[PDB]
Amino acid sequence: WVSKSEIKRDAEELKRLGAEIVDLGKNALDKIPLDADLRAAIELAQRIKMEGRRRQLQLIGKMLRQRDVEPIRQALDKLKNRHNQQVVLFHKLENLRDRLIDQGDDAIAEVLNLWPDADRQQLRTLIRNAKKEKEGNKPPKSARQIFQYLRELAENEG
RNA sequence: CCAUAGGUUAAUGAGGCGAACCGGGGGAACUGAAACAUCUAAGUACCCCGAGGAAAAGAAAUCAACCGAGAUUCCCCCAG
RNA sequence: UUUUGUAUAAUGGGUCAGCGACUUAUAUUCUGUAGCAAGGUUAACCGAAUAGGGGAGCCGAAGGGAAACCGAGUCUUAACUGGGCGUUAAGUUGCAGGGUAUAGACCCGAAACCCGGUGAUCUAGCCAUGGGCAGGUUGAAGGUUGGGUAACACUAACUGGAGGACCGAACCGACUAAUGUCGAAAAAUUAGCGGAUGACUUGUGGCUGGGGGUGAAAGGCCAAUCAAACCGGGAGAUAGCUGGUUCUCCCCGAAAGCUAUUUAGGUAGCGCCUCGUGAAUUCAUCUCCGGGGGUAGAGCACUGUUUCGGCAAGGGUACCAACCCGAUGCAAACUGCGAAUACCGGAGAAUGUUAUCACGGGAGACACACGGCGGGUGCUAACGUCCGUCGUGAAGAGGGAAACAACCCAGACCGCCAGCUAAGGUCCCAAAGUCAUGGUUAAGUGGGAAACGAUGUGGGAAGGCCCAGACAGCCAGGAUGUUGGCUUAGAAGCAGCCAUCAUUUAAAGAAAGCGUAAUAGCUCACUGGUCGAGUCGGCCUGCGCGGAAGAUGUAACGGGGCUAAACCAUGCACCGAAGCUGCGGCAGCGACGCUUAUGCGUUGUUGGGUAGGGGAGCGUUCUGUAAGCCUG
RNA sequence: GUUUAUUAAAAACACAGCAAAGGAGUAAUGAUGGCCAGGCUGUCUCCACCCGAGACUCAGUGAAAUUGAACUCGCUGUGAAGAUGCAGUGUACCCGCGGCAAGACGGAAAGACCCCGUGAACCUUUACUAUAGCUUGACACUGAACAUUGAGCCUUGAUGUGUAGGAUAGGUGGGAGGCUUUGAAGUGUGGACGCCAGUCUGCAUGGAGCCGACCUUGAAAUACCACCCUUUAAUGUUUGAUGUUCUAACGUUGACCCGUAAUCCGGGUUGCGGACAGUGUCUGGUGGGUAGUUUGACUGGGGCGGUCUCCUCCUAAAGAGUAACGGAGGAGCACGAAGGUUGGCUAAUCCUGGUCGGACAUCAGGAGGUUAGUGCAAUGGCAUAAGCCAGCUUGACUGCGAGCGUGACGGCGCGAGCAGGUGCGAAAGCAGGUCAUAGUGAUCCGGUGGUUCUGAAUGGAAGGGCCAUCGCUCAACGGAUAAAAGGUACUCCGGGGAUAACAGGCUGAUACCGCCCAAGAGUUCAUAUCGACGGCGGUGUUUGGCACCUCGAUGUCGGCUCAUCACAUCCUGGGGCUGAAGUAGGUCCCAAGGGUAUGGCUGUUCGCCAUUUAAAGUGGUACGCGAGCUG
RNA sequence: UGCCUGGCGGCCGUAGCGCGGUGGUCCCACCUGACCCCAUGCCGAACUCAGAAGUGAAACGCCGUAGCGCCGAUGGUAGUGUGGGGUCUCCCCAUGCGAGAGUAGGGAACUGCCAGGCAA
Repeated sequence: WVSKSEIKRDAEELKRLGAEIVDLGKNALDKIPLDADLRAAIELAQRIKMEGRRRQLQLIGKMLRQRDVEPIRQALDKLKNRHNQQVVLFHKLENLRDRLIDQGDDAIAEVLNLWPDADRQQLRTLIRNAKKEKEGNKPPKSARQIFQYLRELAENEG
C-alpha cells in the first residue's frame, strides 16, 4: 500500500529538483550527467516561460518519476555544498567586520586568534579610522579595507 | 609679482498672496480580478517648481501608398 | 425582521413633527407605441438658430470559412448517398418601459491602508539653570592620648561626622481595608503604609514626532484616545455580511431540488413561478392491448451464513478435521420461482378555460420542518440524522383533538339575525338524545404503563365422579412387630443409606404435617352410619384488580360531576365550519345570439396566498393649457 | 532602588563586582516565600445598647438610566421547548405609604467565550514573492616608467618518406623561364628536424656555372612565386593578470597663510597616501532587517483523525436516478500481441488401473454439462462459444456518418450506411481494437513536421492561422497565481444560537431503584436474609445521544443569609415476619406533624479523621438563592 | 394415400433421462486400405480420400414401460394498491389484484417443405 500523500510529496520533490536544474546555469548542466532528451527539455523550458514553462517542468518531473535521480541529487548536493561553503565564509567575514566596527579590541582578539599573522597595529588603525568615518559620515573606506584584509587573511590561511 | 577671490558704492529686476486651468520634477494606497504577487486602480489622490490670460505644442529627419495631404490645437466618427 | 417556526422570555421601536432610501449618464437585448420603408437615420458644425442645411458616419438587405477565397451558396474531404452554417419572415430612428455592463449605482454601517501636516504645556527620556528636604538617632574612615612589638598586628580613652544608614514631618508613591460606581472626582476620600541626602523631588526653558519618539522593559507613555496618536484627502475605500426600503386595487403564483464551484449562510446551468407568440383529441384520469422486472412473498438450484448426523482426504487411532451426502433455518449485497404497485408505447368514450410542448423577457429560490408509507444510521430511543413517494406548513384562514404549523374534516370574492352537511359531539359548564333496544363493568377502570399473579365476573367447547346417591360436613376406627437391621451415640415415619413385606380385615401406610434428645401425643390418606343432590379440575377468552413512589397546588376525563353521564352491536333524530345550498353585489377567463372601438335578453367557471410576475388606478410639487376660472 | 499612570512592588527589572551633507555558602537588609511559640482581642459562638449623617414627615428647588401598549394574580398542561396575557381551575373591594428583591429569561454594552468571512492588523520562519543594506567581478573618473609571461593578426625562416623512388614530396595553382661576377657548381666542417630515410644553412679556400616539364605517381619538383593545415623559431604589433618605482588625477575631519574679531567654507604652499580608496551602470551571492501575500473544502460545534478523480455490489422501496465521516473491493495498467479473419477443439470436481508418484503432477477409461476458463477487484454475459490451439495478416486505416442513449453544460457512448485502399476466407461473410463495464486532465502557453492561408509599401523573411502530434498524481483530479508555512491570552471588524461550551427542551444506551422465574446458599427449608443463569418495569439523582430557545449578553463551582416541596423515611409514631428467649437488631407496610451537628485537610461538591446526638436522610427547585452577600 | 429413412425448420423438458422389444429391401451407422488429396504440436484417434466385403454389436430411428425429470389446475394462504381502525416496533375492516409451495391430473410429444425406398 502506497499513500497518495507520499506520492504527492515525491512528485513535489521531483518538480522542485526539475526547477532547480532548470535554474542552474550552463556550466552546471554540463557538469550534471543529464541525457540528451533531458538536456533538450531543460533548454526548451529555459527558452519558454509562463504556464508553458511550468508544464515543461512538470513534464521533466514526470520523466524523473521513471528515470533515476541519484546521480542528479548527488551533483546538486555537491554544487549546493560548495555554494553554501562560499556563502558561509562570506557571512563570517561580514560578521568579523561588523564586530570589529562595533566592539574593537574584543573583535581584534578574535581576528588574531583566527589568523596569527594579522597585524594588531594595522587592525587597530583601521578600526579607529572606521569609527572616525562613522562619526563623520565618511564613506566606508575603512570598512572595505578591513573586509579586504580579512579576505586576504582567509585566502592565505586556505 | 601680475591677477583672481573677497570687500565698498551706484542703477534695474525678484522676493509674498490669489479659486480653477497649463507644463514639468516627485508620487501612493483602497479596491477589481469574487483570494492575490504581473496587471488594474494610476500617472489618479497629494507635495514641489514657473509663467500666462490662456498655457503647452507647433511648421514632418510626419503620414500614406507607390494613389496622394502638406504647421499645431480642439469636437464627432472611424471605434470597444 | 429573520426563520421549517414567534405572544414567545429572539431582534427594533418612549411618543409627536420634519427629513430618509431602486435616481442620473453612456452602450447592448426585449416589449408597447410613432414616421418611413429596402431603405432608415444623422453626430460635430453652420445656422436672426427647437426651423433648414450638414449622408462624415452608423444599422439591414447574403452568408460560409481562420484566412485566402467562394457566393445563395459556402466549410469538411481527393469528393460525397452525406454532414455543420445561410435562402424562402423588414429593418431603421425616436418616446416610454423590463433587464444587461461601468460609473458610490437602492440606502446606513465597519475594523484597515496610503499621502500631507500638528503635537514632548499631560506623560517617557535627555540637556541648561535655580529651589526643597522639620526634628531626633546609629555611628566608619581618619586624627590625638595609653597598653602592647626590633618593627608589626591588636586593643582601651578623647575628637571625627562618611553612609544610595535608622525612626520620623513637608514632599514623592499608591501596599491594605471601607465608601464612592446614573459618585464631590472620566481612579477620588479616611487611617494605616514605603522612601524621606539621593538611581530623591520640583519650578522654568528647550531637544528626541508616528512604522517613528521614548521606555531601570509593562507592548508601558506620546495632550482623558496607543499591538502603531491626532487632523484633511484618496473616500460615498470594500463588506458573498446585519437592518430598512414609504399609496391602493385585480389576476396568476413556487422552491428550499439535480449538476459545479477555495464550494457549503453566495454564485452559474436545469426543474419549479409569471407574461407574450406559435404549435399537434398535445397533455391528464381511466377500459383494453403489447411490454421488461427480481421488489414484497416464497425457496435454498447457486453465493454466503447456521444446527444436527454419516462417508469421511488430511492431521495428532479412545483423537482434530477438508470436500461432499441427508434433514432444519436466515439473507440488502443468493434466485432453480415470483407478485401488487409504479414506468414506457398504442387504440378508445367522457371531462379539464391547451390542463401538453418550442422560443423569448423577468424572476425568485438553491437553510426546509412535520406525519404516513419502504428503509440506511442511531438503541426498529430522541420534536435525533440521511434517503424515495405522498400530504400540510412554509405560502390557508375556518371546525374538532381543552389549549398545540405539521393529527382529523375542510381551501375564506363580499354582505345577509336563512337551511343542509363533513370531522367531532348531543347531563351542565357549552349548541344539540339525561333517545330506544341487547349486553359487559363495581374498578372513578372509563380518565397513563409492561413481565407475572389471582375461587373477580359473562360466555363457548368440552372432561372426570354422580339418587346401585357425587363434593364438603356430622357422634366413629386408624390397632400389632416396624425400640429394625443398617453409619448399634437415638432416630422408631417425622435426618439419611433401604426395601417400599405381611395378617384383622366395614379399613389403614413397614408413612404427609404439628410437637419431643428420640419417646409419647394431635391430626391426615382411607374405611362404617344419617342428611343429601349436584360437585371437582384444566383451555379459550370480553370487561375488571395488583405490580403503579417526586418534588409551587387536585394536576394522568378539561372541570363539575357521572354507576350509566363508563365500554361493544344496531337504529332513528339533532348541534356541528368561512364546506354546500338560498338571495343580492363586484371583477377576470372562454363561448355562442348579437353589440362590432361596447352593453350585454346571455352561458359555464373562477376570485387564500408568501417570494415573485403581469395588468389597472388614487394622491402632491412644478410646467403648458392658464393674461382662462374661483377668490376680501 | 525601579517596574505594568489607574487594584499584580515580587525570587521580577536595574546596578558596583566576576567571567547626501553632519550579579558583593554568606553578616546585615526585605510592606519577600514557608514553619513554630507568646500576647491580644467583636474575626466568630452572639450579637445587646449608645452617639453623629442619611433613610421617614413637612416647606422650597428638582435629574437619570428604561419605556410597543397594558384594565400588568396563583396553580395545572400546552406552546420558539421556563406563560401576567394560551385552555381549565382557585383566589382577589378601589387607591396610597415604609420595606425585601423571586421574577418580569429586569437596565448596561450589535458576547470578550466557540464558528464563519477565499475579512483586517501585528509577530515568527529552512512558506512564496521581492528588496534596503552588505558584497564579488567588469566598465569610466584612472596616469607614467620599468622586470618578466598567456594568447591573436601578421612581418620572417625551416619543418613535414603507407605504395611508386636520383627524392625523411599534404590541396588546387600565374603553370614552364628563372637563378647569373646584389663575389658560381662542389668542398674542410659548426649546427636544426631526425620513424637513422635523407634535406639544409650565418661564414670561407675555389672562382662564376648550375638547372624546367625530361622515366613511374591518386600532385609533381621550395627554378620565380600566389598562399596555408599538424609540426617550430629570431625582430616588430595588440595586449591583459601579476610585481617594483614616481606624481599630474583623486583623498587628506595633517600643518602654515589669506577672505577672517571665523572649530564652517574656498583659495596658495607644504607633508602623507595615491592610480589604492571611493563614487556611477551592470552583474554573481547573501539579505524576515524591511515590504506585499498565502496557509482549501466535507466534518454529527471546531481541531486532530479519514476523504476530494474513475470502475463493481448493496443500501436503492422489481423503468432510470437516488445521499450518509454507510457496509464490502479495485484503478491511474497491459497487449504489435493477449488485436482482425479462416479453420479446428471444448473444462472444474470425483471413481477405477498405473515405477518413482505420495491425498493432490502426467497417461487410459467412466459420471459431468461449465461448478473450469474468460490477463487485473467484482457484476452480468459467453456452447454459435466472448473459453483453448494453429495458418495468414495489421480494419488498432483514412474523410464521413443517418439515427439515438446520456448528462444543466463542457462533455461521453452506441451506431447501420457512403467513398478510397487493405487483411482473412473459395464464397456467403467479418475487421473503424481488446467479452463490456476503471487505466484519465478542460482551457492558456508554447515545442516538433506539413500547408504561399496570411504575413501590416513591394519581393521575401520573422511572426501568426490551419492539419497531426507533444508537453501537467493542474490526485484539492470542472484544474482561481508560473510562483506561498504558523501564532495572537495584545487582538480588531460584520454576523450565527444557520454552529459549540453552563443551564433550558426531546430520548433514555449508560446510571440508580423496584419487581417476575427460580437453580442454590442458609445446621434439614428458595423466598427470616441473600439469591446466580434469565426477563419486565419506574426516576431523571451520573456518563450519555440530538441541537429545538438563548452569542443585538440566560452571570455556569463554592461558602453565608433565606428558605419551599416529594417520600424511594435518618430519628421520633403505628405494625407484620424472623435463622425474634430479653436489650439489641435483620427485612417489608403506613405515616412528612416536628427535628435531623461541631471542629483539622480542600476553593472544594464530595471525601478522610475526632467527638456528640434521635438522627446528623435521599432528591427537585436555572446541579434554589451574587437587581441578597465574598470571591 | 400408409408403414419407413435422410436433410432443412417451427417448437422447445407434456418435448429429456432409466428399462425391454424392434432395422438393414433402400438411407444411416459401424467397417476395409490410404501409395496419392488431407491431418495429427505423436497416432487414419478426429478430419480427409477409393470402396463395400461383412454387420445392426454401439450409435441412430420407432413402440411399450411411469421409475424419475417435467408441466399442472380449482381452492386456500402469504403478499399488496386504494380509504379507514386499532390492545399500532404489528395487525384488522371494504374493495381490487393475487402468489410461492403443495395436491388432483397430464406426461414418456406435435407440426411445416423436400428427397429416396416398399406397398398401393
